[PDB]
Amino acid sequence: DYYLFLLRHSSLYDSFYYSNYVNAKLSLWNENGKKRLHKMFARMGIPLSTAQETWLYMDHSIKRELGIIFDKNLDRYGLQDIIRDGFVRTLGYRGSISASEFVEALTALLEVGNNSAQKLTNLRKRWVSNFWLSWDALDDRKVELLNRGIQLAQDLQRAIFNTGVAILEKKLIKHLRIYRLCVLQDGPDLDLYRNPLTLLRLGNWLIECCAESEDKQLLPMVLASIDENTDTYLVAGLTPRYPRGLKKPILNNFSMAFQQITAETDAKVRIDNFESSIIEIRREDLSPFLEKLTLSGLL
Amino acid sequence: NPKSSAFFESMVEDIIE
Amino acid sequence: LREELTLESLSNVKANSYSEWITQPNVSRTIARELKSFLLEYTDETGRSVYGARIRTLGEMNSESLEVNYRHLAESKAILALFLAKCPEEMLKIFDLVAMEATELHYPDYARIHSEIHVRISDFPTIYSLRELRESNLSSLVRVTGVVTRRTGVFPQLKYVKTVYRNYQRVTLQEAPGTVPPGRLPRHREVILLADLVDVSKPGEEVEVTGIYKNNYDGNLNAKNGFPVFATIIEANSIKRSWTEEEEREFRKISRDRGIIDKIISSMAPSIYGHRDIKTAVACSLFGGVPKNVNGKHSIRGDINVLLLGDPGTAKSQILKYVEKTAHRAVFAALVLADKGVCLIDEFDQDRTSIHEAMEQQSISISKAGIVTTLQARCSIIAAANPNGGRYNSTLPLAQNVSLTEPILSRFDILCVVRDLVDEEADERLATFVVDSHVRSHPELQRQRKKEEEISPIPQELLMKYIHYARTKIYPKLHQMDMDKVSRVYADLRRESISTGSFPITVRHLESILRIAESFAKMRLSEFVSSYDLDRAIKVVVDSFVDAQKVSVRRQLRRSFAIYTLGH
Ligand SMILES: Nc1ncnc2c1ncn2[C@@H]1O[C@H](COP(=O)(O)OP(=O)(O)NP(=O)(O)O)[C@@H](O)[C@H]1O
Ligand SMILES: [Mg+2]
Repeated sequence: DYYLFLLRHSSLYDSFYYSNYVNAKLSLWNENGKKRLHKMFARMGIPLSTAQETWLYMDHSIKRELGIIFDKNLDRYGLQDIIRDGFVRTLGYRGSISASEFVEALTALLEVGNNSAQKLTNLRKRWVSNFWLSWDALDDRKVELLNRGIQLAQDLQRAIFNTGVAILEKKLIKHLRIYRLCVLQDGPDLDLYRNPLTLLRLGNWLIECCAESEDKQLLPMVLASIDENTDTYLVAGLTPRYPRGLKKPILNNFSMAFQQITAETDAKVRIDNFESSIIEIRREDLSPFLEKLTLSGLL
Repeated sequence: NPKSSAFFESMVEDIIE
Repeated sequence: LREELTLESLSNVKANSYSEWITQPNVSRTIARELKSFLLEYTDETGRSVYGARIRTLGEMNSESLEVNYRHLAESKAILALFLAKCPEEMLKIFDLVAMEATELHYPDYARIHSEIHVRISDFPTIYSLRELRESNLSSLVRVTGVVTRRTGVFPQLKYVKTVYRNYQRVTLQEAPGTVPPGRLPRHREVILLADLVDVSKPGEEVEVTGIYKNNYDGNLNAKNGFPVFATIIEANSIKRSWTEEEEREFRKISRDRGIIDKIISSMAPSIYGHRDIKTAVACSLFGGVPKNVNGKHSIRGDINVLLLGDPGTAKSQILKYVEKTAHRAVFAALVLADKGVCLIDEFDQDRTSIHEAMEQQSISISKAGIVTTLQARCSIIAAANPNGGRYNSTLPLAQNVSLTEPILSRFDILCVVRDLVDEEADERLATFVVDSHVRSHPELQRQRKKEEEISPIPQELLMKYIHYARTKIYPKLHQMDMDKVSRVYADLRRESISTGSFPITVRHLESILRIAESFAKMRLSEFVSSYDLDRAIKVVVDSFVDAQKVSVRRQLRRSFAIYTLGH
């Protein structure tokens, strides 16, 4: 199994192109990165028009030779970490799936399955129905629902990538001394980041990019997104992490920080989430809260 | 061969960059 | 067999002919070794081996044709260039088999991507028209230029005589009209295009071709002429016909300056004096608006259509010629060829009927003998006309002066009338400008620079690049604050129109106002429409609407509309 985004569905080319690790290793947000991928497939001996075919229908010979082709070629691109072992399950004649693909389907169903207090209530109630839309997909009798989950997973990753490139190309990351700050004031559709899970996926994209872009300055990161209906920013506090191939674990400190500023502050804020690393605050109060936060020694 | 080194350098820059 | 020749040993052709010397095994092996040694070793002055950099990009695009410049091959190992010019059909076989070795040195197992690579020659240093070809040119490499008159469909062709195929297509090439001598008809030739070169060119393009000149027996020619006369053909080897950050920064620099709209209009049609409103309308049509659609019952075009009523000799045909050279794609008189471009009409029942359908739709549909098919128009129309005989009559409304149906005047965004008015000072200004331009054009670098900068306030190369950039990049939108005022002005104009008994203003005019405001925003690279854009659009449309009316109605309109046509 390969750390490639949904290999056995969509295509081999899409598997590399949307992989969260490959983007950090080859810088796919710009053309000098994309050309590296074209160059790789040309050297590997795979015709680029077949790499884009649906992986079920891709030719049998390439399918069985792929396991050796990677051993000869990933080293030249510094990309050897793609290779690993994992668990695969199959039932009758309906074809294989790995656990890594299964959890992405589940997560996708969680995210996208189908004055202020009432709207909050309605939103929170909608998110609970997706629990059962996920629950019922754990049954082998209901593979039909699992396929829908996979179709949603692909669109979610597409929309995430199309926001990440905008953040990096417009250089919206602000490099403060103690931590890195990023705030989304507008977007193609900013509603997708109103759910915690989706926000976390975007954060996970940016963290791999920041982890590989320079050897220096492993820093905490803060990410926020506005909502036009509440006029509140949804805020998340994110750790750094060490690269895949490299020894105590680090600890998320935002909890105490957020808690202390909340206990002190004039600001209109909310803390009710199980994960304390996630908070909400009104439009005008974001800047004084972040000012008091950066003035604090708790970071 | 030294004269053809520029060719192989252009090939090796794919490894480097 | 084992021993090889030196390059100096090839200086003497030892057999009775070139082809019978190239085809010998020791000579051929020597040529192969030398070509490979050139391709692995040639450099820029900066080192930076170009062919190692081209083979690299061959795989990056999954391509099939390697391109070699003839001047490089003539700059060292000159004898190989001479042999290539004399015997291309042999030399290129050897060169192709060397190019595959060089590409596999970068990309092993590239044979699984494509089985065979073709070398394309460029910059061959001598040129013929279709006059100078003679029998001595047979089987020699030649370089030729002309216009592509006719093109066949693409077909597969059997490669070997287990089976394999390749693509095939034939093109007819004709002498360009500027090259043909006076009082003579143009000549023709026919070109064969193979695997990688099919659909490289379109009918009516002006094209440049390198290839082998070749001949064969034909029974019908011999039968009709009564002499042993062979037929000839050209087998093509290669065929020939964006911006940087610096350009973007320069565009943004000039757009940040005040009055850029006025400067763009001033740069429009430099050779023609006066007629600023016509230049304004033409600029607006060339930039255009944004198309929109609402699947709930409505759609709005981005194109802007303009009609100009011209007195005899008031510069109409010259500005159409100017637009034809300025614009990116266009048709002059066929609407398929005008797709996403500008269409030009300089004079004027089935033609009008076609235009009726074209103005109502944005796409054309037709059926014939039970067949059904569709085509796209998607274009801006600029038209001009002569007002129902020798002279326009200002005492009458527009309909009396034209041969058009009423919906035509409804659906044109902008209407304007141009007249040869009498004024001694204007006549003197025109005459001085005309003789000055006449002297400045006389056949008898610094002179050109002075001439250019006196001609226009913007260099027109930058203006054409700017228009293309703005059209491809900029997509403006309205601001919701001032639209209440626009609705009030619309209602006021309608009330005033009814009050004087005028033909009423309509939703088409309001749509045109918004579209013209978008175009004005696009002209300065602004993604927002602004109040001054709406003001200018309102002035243009209101003045155009006023010009269509009878004289008494015109006076009442301008007396009331003063707070729109002049004030705001
Ligand atoms: N600034 C100018 N103003 C008016 N006429 C000009 C100007 N400069 C040149 N001309 C000449 O005047 C004519 C411009 O009008 P134009 O419409 O091109 O002529 P025309 O086509 O023969 N008249 P028409 O057949 O009714 O369109 C041409 O003969 C030009 O050479
Ligand atoms: Mg004319």
